[PDB]
Amino acid sequence: SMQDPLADMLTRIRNAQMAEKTVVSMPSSKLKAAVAKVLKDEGYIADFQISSEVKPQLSIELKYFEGKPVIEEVKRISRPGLRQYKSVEQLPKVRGGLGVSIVSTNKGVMTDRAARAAGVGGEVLCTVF
Amino acid sequence: ATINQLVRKPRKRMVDKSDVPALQNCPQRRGVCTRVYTTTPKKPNSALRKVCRVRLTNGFEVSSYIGGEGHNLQEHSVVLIRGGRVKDLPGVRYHTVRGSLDTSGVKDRKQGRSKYGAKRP
RNA sequence: UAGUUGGUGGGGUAAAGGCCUACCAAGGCGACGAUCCGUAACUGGUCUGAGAGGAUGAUCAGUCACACUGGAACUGAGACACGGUCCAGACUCCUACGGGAGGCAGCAGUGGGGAAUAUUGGACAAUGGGCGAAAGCCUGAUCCAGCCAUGCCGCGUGUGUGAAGAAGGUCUUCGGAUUGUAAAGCACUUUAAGUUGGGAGGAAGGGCAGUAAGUUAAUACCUUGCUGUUUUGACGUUACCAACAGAAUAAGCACCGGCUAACUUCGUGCCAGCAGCCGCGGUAAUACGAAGGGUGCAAGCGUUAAUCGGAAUUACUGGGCGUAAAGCGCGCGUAGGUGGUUCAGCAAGUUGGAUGUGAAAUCCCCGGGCUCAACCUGGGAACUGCAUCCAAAACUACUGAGCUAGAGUACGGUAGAGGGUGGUGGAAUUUCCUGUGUAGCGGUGAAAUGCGUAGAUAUAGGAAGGAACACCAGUGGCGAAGGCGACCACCUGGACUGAUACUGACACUGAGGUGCGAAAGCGUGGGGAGCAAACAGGAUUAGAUACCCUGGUAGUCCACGCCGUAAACGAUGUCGACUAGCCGUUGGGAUCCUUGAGAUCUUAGUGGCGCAGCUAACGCGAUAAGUCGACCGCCUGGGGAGU
RNA sequence: GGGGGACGGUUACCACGGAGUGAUUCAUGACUGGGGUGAAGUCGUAACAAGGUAGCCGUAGGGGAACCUGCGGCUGGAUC
Repeated sequence: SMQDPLADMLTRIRNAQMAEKTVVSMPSSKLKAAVAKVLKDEGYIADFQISSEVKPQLSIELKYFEGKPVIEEVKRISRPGLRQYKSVEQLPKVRGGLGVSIVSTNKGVMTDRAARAAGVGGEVLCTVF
Repeated sequence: ATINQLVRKPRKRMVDKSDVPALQNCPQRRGVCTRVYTTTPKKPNSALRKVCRVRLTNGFEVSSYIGGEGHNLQEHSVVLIRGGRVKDLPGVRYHTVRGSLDTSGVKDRKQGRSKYGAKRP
């Protein structure tokens, strides 16, 4: 009985970049398949595939610019039981604008740089460096 | 502790109390004296400290301390006590202002005269 | 909690209502904390803080509540009325003894309390109120003075030159060093304070006269423009300006061992004394008392009292629980918290916007006035809020439909000290009976108490009775935990493993509440082999209640009921998901050449090492203390005290 | 004269005061139970090394006092 799916996608990513894996495969959803699209366009993974029929999977390939990986830390903000909501003024900035922060707004899941341009607040998900 | 416990029982900040329990929220206090002992300090010192016991206008019967180098304090004479915790003696929690009402300060003193109440030559 | 909670009928009040009454009905509130106890006027704001917050409600402003104590109404637009009325009480005073009088929580003032808080001022000129509008009259609210280093801000207490580096002081290796250009000496300067002269602004009006407009039937009156003339200031010796005197009129306070800026001599010798903590003082003290010197601040400096910081030391932002304090003894489960996956709807959360509001002051920003500043003041932002509308639809909620990965059922199949109720064994111990046999047995560092010819120990035969269950037996099993080992029947719970169909999220955790709880102990009844607290004797011993020795009762055993704690231990809450390896072992399927002392792989347990990683360290390391989620319990210095 | 009004009378409501029985809170009390401290003193030597009988936790019984013994549990147990 797992209570939160999206803090389990991020846990497998953080663990596989210490076993120095390349491909990671977890079950999918219509939210996890949209978060990995955002991490690809910002650029942290190689690609992703939704390839099955009745238990649809998510196969993510990871990057290594060095022996050190490209993602160095990631934490879940709106843990189920806290539900962090932010307007555009109080919306956070990670590392002076060098990390990414993923905010579920009225116009779809987009990063903090995009919704602040459109002026739409919403709900934070994570703070990836 | 999780958030859903602190909603049910919030964090209650613990409180202190005054190290000077008598003279309730006031800087000085007068009292008449009863006895002038001369007690001995604790172990690592060796001396003979001079201690008077005062009955205030609150009705409390607390011991006090007398500084300086020589006191004219015969019994049934009013004083004016103030706080101050002497580490050496046990049970002593109050000093005594010199030169205020009856204690009349010290004599032949030329360093720090506003303490102990001495004039200017 | 019984006008208590509703209903009905009637009253009552400016006005809805148990506001009140008569019957009807038996409701209402409460663990989201009612009721009761203890304290306290709330708010805009002030004080700290980077912020989140934390304390606190002096002066200024809004609201409430009282006017010696307890009642009560009248009058009236509006009081259940601070200088009104009636009553009762307490307390002062008057009296011809019959009776009366009074209420500073208005401004001053006295007494008292206390560490502690001001003059029995000046006026109506200003702004305002009340009455009359006809001027005027009242005003201890206002506007002004007096007192108090009670606070913030500003200015003085002279400036330059001057080394014989003077006396004088202190220290010294006796050479000097230092106080020090500091003085003295010389040349200038005069703000403030003192003295003299001058001198605004706060003044708008009112009176009187004249004139022009509109009122009218009558520019008679009156109202209004305007003109002319006359009169007004408590402050007040006003701010401000000019002149005169002359360097004259004017500096303390704490500290100097470390935190902590700044040091050496002289007294004193565990004395006196010092202290915010560390701690100094027993004869050389950079800590006590002095003297020079020096550092901090200044018209102030120090101590005490009291809040917030530092304190991530109640941790929302921002901590912890293997051994430092801290995981309930273990389950099941109500309220509550959280929710796998596809569509569709909806718009309660959420985001964006608009309007109404959030008193003025205060804080902040840009300006403007007082010679500057404090102070005064114009414009903006802000006041994080709450409410009403409009739109968006990702996520959560709600609603409608599905899907099978969680979870559960049906079917084969194994393994087990998992329970309960009876039954039956064999070895050994003891008591008893009987034969043979005859001097010690037993015990201990060594002995003694004890047991023995009244025939013991030994030895053989027999009987009775009680409890425990060698070997197998193992880091081995099972159980939620405590616990569970003879064999068989009898009922009876759950786990594993395989195949296959079905239900289609039916799940997780759990304050309160419900259960099962080693051993010792307690109650009534059984039963009495050994063992054995209490106890008795011997020995050891300065002494020995103790260890050691010989005895020995409750108890241990069974049935029924109780108690509820343990180092109740993995000193580690339950549940779910990912993360290098290697060697063992229980049970179960696989695949596999087949003879295997087979092989490899996969789940469910149970052990030994180990890389990343974490950790104060020790050490854990797919059975985490690693990386992350959901809910619960608990910790806040040591004693006092789990009292 | 009626009407109406006043004053008296009387009932309702109500303050003071008086009665009984309770709670709760301070103030104090002959004698008693512990605790903390101190520096002198007497009795012992329980614990820390296998502390000289391995310690501790629960429970019962006993004893000048630390403590001793019984039953069960524990390693936070050292020698091999």
